[PDB]
Amino acid sequence: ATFEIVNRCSYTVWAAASKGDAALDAGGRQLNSGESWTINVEPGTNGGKIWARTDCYFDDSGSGICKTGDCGGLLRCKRFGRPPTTLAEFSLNQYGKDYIDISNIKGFNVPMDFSPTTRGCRGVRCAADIVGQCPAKLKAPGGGCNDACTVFQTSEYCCTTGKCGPTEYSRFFKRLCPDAFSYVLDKPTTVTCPGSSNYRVTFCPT
Repeated sequence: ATFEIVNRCSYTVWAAASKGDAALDAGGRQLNSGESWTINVEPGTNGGKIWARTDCYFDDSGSGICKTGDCGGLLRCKRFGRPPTTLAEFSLNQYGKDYIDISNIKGFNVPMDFSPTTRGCRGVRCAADIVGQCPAKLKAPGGGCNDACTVFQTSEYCCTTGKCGPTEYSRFFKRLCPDAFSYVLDKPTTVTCPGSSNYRVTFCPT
């Protein structure tokens, strides 16, 4: 499948794409304001994620640090990024269907639209100013709004027992972005698309 990743933000972001144990395509790239990056994702990929990283510094070897979404200090991510990270999530060619969603389960750093470029399904978006409205205890110094599991590490926020309910903190994310996952057992906002669709991820869509 083809993913076009577009940075419509006024600031530079460093895009990342991984399935947890391996990079997707090159795994990461700098995107200046307005730049687009097209990647190819193998059919059948399960558990892929795309996210943005902010305020990164890398040397010529591709090693460095980012203030949000850092993936072990690499430009080309092999692993998932450190919260807070707005997440575009996808599983492709799962019994004939693609499944896509946006998640705030690992916090929020950059607004995002995740839409198909082929026919047969709708897109999803979380573009509210979650960082500006972020509750005081969830504000990340480096930027962004952490999820409550990352901050407090309780069984209820992290849903460790498989049983958990919504919380004051999850409800904040859900109020501003109803179409993104706000906690592990949230009512699914997953979108079902035809198998082998193509997609565009836009940062700062508005």
